Amino acid sequence: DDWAFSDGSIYNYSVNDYPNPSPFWVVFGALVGGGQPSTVYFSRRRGLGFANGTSVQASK
Amino acid sequence: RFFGSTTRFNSVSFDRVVKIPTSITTQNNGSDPYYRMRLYKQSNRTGSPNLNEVVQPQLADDWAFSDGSIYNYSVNDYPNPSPFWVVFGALVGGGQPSTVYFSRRRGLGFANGTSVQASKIDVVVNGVQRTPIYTPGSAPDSVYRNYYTYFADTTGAATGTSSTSLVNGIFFDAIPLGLATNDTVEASNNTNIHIGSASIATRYNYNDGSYIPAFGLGDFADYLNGYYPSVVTFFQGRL
Repeated sequence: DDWAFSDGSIYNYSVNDYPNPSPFWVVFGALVGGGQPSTVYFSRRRGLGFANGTSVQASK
Repeated sequence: RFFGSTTRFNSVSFDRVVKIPTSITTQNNGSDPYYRMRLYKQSNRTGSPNLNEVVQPQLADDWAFSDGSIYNYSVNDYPNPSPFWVVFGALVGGGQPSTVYFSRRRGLGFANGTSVQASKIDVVVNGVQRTPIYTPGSAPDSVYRNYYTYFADTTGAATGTSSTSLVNGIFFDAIPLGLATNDTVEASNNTNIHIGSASIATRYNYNDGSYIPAFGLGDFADYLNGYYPSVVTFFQGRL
């Protein structure tokens, strides 16, 4: 259930090993038990830029 | 262009041949003295993360440059060097894939192909200026996204040890290794020569006499002898 950003390479856990972040690949810490494929759902936050790069009230 | 990673398989003997990422192989200039790389098995420098470069690779931690062919050890066998492939001496035990981390040293050429003092180079990553590292293991060595400076010629390479050391390239081999794949790096020479006396050697911070980075202008204008462009125009959205 643990994930991080990766650059398409495999990450094996170590006390001094860290994944290389990249916005195109996600690396998981371990395989899901049972050996069967599962579904990963991606939900993204999208920016608006209504106020010339500044914030606006949520009611607007 | 400074830090990358790749998957090294450990199943069959041919899996000892590993391709360098394309972003790491660029600007090699036919293996110029500034084309230097160092391999790591971990993302930190703590512990034993070093992958040793040797002539005849023996162990799984020993590597050499290869031309995409397999290398089998012999007392009279040597790998054929090439800047695009890395060959390892043996497979990592367990048969599971591992990660090979590529860290490249990139040359600057600020002084018309000659060296400049290490205090004259300012590196900005993601809009924030970073502190150079001179003595390994010091206080700025444990901070992420910090850099070392070095000099390279046909007789070898030397890493900058002080602010007065003559260096012409940079790399990012700190205790935290490397950068994010989309990190932006801007290395600038802040030497305020051939300019007015009211100028300052600091980056633009809404000041007067600060410097604006010109990416690649020094490859054509001689910033050491003072040869600078004299005619400017605009054409098709290009200066």
